[PDB]
Amino acid sequence: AIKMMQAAQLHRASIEIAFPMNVSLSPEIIVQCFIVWMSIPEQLLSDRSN
Amino acid sequence: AVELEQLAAYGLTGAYPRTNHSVDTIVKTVNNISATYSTIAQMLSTIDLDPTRYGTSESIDKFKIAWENVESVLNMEGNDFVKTIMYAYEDNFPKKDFYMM
Amino acid sequence: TDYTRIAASALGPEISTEGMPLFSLIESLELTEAETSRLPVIQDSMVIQK
Amino acid sequence: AVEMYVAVRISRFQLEVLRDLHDLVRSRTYLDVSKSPLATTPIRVVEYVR
Amino acid sequence: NRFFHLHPIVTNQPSNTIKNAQLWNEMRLEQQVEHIKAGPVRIIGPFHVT
Amino acid sequence: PEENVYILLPIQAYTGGVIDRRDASFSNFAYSIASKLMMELSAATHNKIF
Repeated sequence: AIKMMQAAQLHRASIEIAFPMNVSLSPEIIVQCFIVWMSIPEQLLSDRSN
Repeated sequence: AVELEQLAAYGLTGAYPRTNHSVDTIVKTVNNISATYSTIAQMLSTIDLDPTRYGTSESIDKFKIAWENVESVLNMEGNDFVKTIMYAYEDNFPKKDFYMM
Repeated sequence: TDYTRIAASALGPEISTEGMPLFSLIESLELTEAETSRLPVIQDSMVIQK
Repeated sequence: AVEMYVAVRISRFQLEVLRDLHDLVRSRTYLDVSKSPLATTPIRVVEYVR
Repeated sequence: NRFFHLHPIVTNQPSNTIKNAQLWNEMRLEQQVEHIKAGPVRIIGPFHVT
Repeated sequence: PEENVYILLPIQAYTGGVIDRRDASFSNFAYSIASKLMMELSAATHNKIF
């Protein structure tokens, strides 16, 4: 909550997402990505994370 | 920086920041810390610490001692938000630019 | 990286005492009065260059 | 007298003589950690923010 | 002399003023006597006096 | 001393100052004395009116 509140103010402190290590396309990753896609505003994320 | 699972958990269960204070209280706190910073600077302006007398670290130590002395001389004991902020993150800056700041 | 400095405080710049202490030579060499007067000059001329 | 009829001797010798005390100083190099400190905790990837 | 029988008040024009009381302490005895012999010497630097 | 002269002597009052040779500054000494003097004056007149 604190990080998201900060990222909505500074115009340059957009959130950077750290993905799980050495596991690709695990079943939980897909659903978590979907939740992020349709629940987290796009302007609060970095271009790389998007 | 956040983890993917933490962000997904935050998004799934609708979560929002919550405050138990009023606007006047926040304004008063900000004004108090600003006034403390201004008074500290005004008091610190009188004494002298030139940069060509000690090393890059002895000068920092002398400045810390002077700040503590001034704080204990004029104002009653408090928290000194700016002082603690400076103290905590002093290892994230090189010594020269920290002294300049 | 570690050497035995003295100080740099309202006196001359940072001087160094790394070899033998300069005060041991007064007895190791049996110096006379006309020469021991130069030892403080030697001690004060040991600046550090970057 | 404490030696015998035949004498064992040495042909060459090397010793350093000095004329002034000012010549007795030398120089060595160091790192000056004030501006280039020694490193710790080598570079790592980010997977566990907390 | 109109007020005190003995007083430490003196009038000498200083020569060879020493800028710091630490210089006097670290100086060698012979250099100190040489400084004294040439005339009155003034030591600058605050002192606690009663 | 005489029939028509009267002498006032200065007896130390509100003293206190710190000597710091490695940092000569006829100013820090004065500031150190003045700060303690200000403490004394403020404490002597805390919610008092004489």
